[PDB]
Amino acid sequence: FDTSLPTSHTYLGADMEEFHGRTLHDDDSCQVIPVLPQVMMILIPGQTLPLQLFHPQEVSMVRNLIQKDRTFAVLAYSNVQEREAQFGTTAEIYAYREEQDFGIEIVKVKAIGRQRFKVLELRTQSDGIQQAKVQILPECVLPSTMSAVQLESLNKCQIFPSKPVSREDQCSYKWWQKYQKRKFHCANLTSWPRWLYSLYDAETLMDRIKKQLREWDENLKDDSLPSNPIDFSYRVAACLPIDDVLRIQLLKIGSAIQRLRCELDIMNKCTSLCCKQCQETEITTKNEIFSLSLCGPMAAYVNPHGYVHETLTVYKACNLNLIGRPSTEHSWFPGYAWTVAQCKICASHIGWKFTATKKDMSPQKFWGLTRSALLPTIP
Amino acid sequence: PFQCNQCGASFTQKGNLLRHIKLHSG
Ligand SMILES: O=C1CC[C@H](N2C(=O)c3cccc(NCc4ccc(CN5CC(N6CCOCC6)C5)cc4F)c3C2=O)C(=O)N1
Ligand SMILES: [Zn+2]
Ligand SMILES: [Zn+2]
Repeated sequence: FDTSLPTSHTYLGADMEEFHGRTLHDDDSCQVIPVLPQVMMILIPGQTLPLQLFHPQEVSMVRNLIQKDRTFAVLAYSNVQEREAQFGTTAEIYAYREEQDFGIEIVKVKAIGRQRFKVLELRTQSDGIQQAKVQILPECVLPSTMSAVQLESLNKCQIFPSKPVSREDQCSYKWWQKYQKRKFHCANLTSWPRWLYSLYDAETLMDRIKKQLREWDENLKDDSLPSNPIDFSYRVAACLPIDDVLRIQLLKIGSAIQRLRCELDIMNKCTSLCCKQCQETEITTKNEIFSLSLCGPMAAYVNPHGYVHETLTVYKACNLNLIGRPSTEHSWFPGYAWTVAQCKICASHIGWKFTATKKDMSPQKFWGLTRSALLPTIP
Repeated sequence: PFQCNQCGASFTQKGNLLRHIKLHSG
């Protein structure tokens, strides 16, 4: 089906009281922001997080947070648990509603990462929620590499014409070569060639990543993937399956160009996926992962008991056993059901099988694999 | 009869559930 339904989380609720999001701090700051417990994942800025909180204390914290500035900390827990965190992301709330249900206090929340911080101290409060003294990392952008030695005479020959049509044979290599030769004409003053300066270019890395991502979807260049280097880098980082340590490493990166180069390197050096209790599995084909969502291959989704199963959508997978009828109670994708897919050796839960219901769609397949137990076994 | 959590499975005997819930931990 379309790609705009798996981004509003209609399984959670329909009548969400939304808010216009304007809440930003200014670089160097010492601000105390609340930390929601029982959440353990790395949140890239710009990524949506759906929360369904049941415990009375967390509900009260969210109720107080809505009235004040709607922001809370999502600490990027390292390999060590028990508050052993050093970095994290601030999440702004824009969706919120309560449902008495079988009378407890249920609150459903949707929030997106906004800024990046490093923690200084983690003062705990006797109420059950812990605050966090955090310093906010600035979003620094470096100037153009040619601007340092750009010739004064050669400044008008820098505004290139827009992209003609899109993704046509001989419409990329022919134009990109001319762009490289014209923009980096001052490279001959220095002792480095033009292609080396093209390696550290802003738009060039964007287009290489776009070319290597077009194997996943058909999104138009003029939209979808944002033109902003920062937004593009974060969006690309939030939609790739590798281990947490590399998410923390990518989050630590300060400049957009360094992050873009790191994303290209990892994207070239990743080949397979594997179970995280076993030796091998068949999902090894990383080429067959398709984005049936506007948010990319992956997004964050919440089950009926609050647990946030981040899910990777794949078209084929083996070494999994399917148990149960195709139930569709709390389906994340409205048209399909789920049938809980286990592992074939270690008997560990890995994703679901989204069987279909109608004719003119994918009658089967579309497996959604959870990130928790996928080990990117790149040889 | 039985239901599970975090994953959604179902088994027939209580002893089987005790095995399942431990596999989730490790
Ligand atoms: O695509 C998918 C697949 C993955 C996912 N997934 C699970 O991981 C799961 C676990 C258990 C049951 C189950 N099946 C649907 C279902 C839906 C609702 C309820 C009722 N609950 C009790 C009520 N709350 C009570 C207070 O606090 C507790 C909650 C809410 C049970 C139930 F079962 C699911 C379920 O579908 C999902 O959501 N989507
Ligand atoms: Zn396994
Ligand atoms: Zn289970």
